[PDB]
Amino acid sequence: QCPALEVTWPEVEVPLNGTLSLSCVACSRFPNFSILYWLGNGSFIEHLPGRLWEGSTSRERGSTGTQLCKALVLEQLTPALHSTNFSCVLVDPEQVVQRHVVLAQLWA
Amino acid sequence: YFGKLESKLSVIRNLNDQVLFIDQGNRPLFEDMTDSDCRDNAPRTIFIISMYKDSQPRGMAVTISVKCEKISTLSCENKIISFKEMNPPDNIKDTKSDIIFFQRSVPGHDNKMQFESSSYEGYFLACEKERDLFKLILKKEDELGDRSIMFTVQNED
Ligand SMILES: *[C@@H]1O[C@H](CO)[C@@H](O)[C@H](O)[C@H]1NC(C)=O
Ligand SMILES: *[C@@H]1O[C@H](CO)[C@@H](O)[C@H](O)[C@H]1NC(C)=O
Ligand SMILES: *[C@@H]1O[C@H](CO)[C@@H](O)[C@H](O)[C@H]1NC(C)=O
Repeated sequence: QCPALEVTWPEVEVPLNGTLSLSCVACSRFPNFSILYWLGNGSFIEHLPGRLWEGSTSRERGSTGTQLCKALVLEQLTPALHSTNFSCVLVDPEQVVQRHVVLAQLWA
Repeated sequence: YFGKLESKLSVIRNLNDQVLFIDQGNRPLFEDMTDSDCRDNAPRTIFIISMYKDSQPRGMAVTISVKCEKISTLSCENKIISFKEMNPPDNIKDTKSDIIFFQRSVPGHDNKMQFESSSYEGYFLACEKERDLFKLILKKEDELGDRSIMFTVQNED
């Protein structure tokens, strides 16, 4: 339950220059001091070449802790993004948690 | 490198329930205060804790700032704790910074926090008495369960 972090991806392989989104869902016991953000090859998303972006971290206070959600949207699936080590990062004062996804591996 | 995200207005209290404040000489000190009247909760006691995302994730990286006539930010330059007249920046190109602390949960005290310097690994913000002052200093960790480096952060937003 909490803490927790899970990344989901499309089951069906996306063709070259296709579109897709990656879902990152976390839980943190810290309602205020917790963040969620994506990295690609260790870089902020807004620093990467290509057509991609992350949405806002939505936050919902449940009974197990606080759920954080953030989408990474890939507008055009190029070879470079297909081979990128995307990483969803949850951070709060107790721990750092990461989950990594490389599309080329997942579909291989 | 760091990028700034959201900020939380915060009253920071030491182990004796005294409140952090920025004094007339930019010294970080602590003072007694009651929880009943907010005219007591003066501008110099209302801190802005800004969270940063990190390219090398290692902890809850934060700056601690306060809004008076001008904005001031806590620094540990040269291992001394001071307030610099500057706004916390949107980006920091380094992996460490004299204004970036890692805010860490105290493992056996669920609602308490410690602040570790990113510049000086193993050094923490701490409260120490000198004369009639209760000072915020930087201390190398030397004692398990040291209560002098533990703080309560009360959200005020
Ligand atoms: C995919 O997009 C790239 C860049 O615009 C282009 O070089 C390539 O021809 C495109 N592929 C197809 C099948 O159109
Ligand atoms: C991510 O790293 C891989 C491996 O070096 C590379 O193939 C890919 O182009 C990188 N992605 C970007 C956006 O640079
Ligand atoms: C992706 O990046 C992380 C860096 O934290 C690393 O631990 C992981 O093994 C990487 N995966 C691949 C396939 O490179």
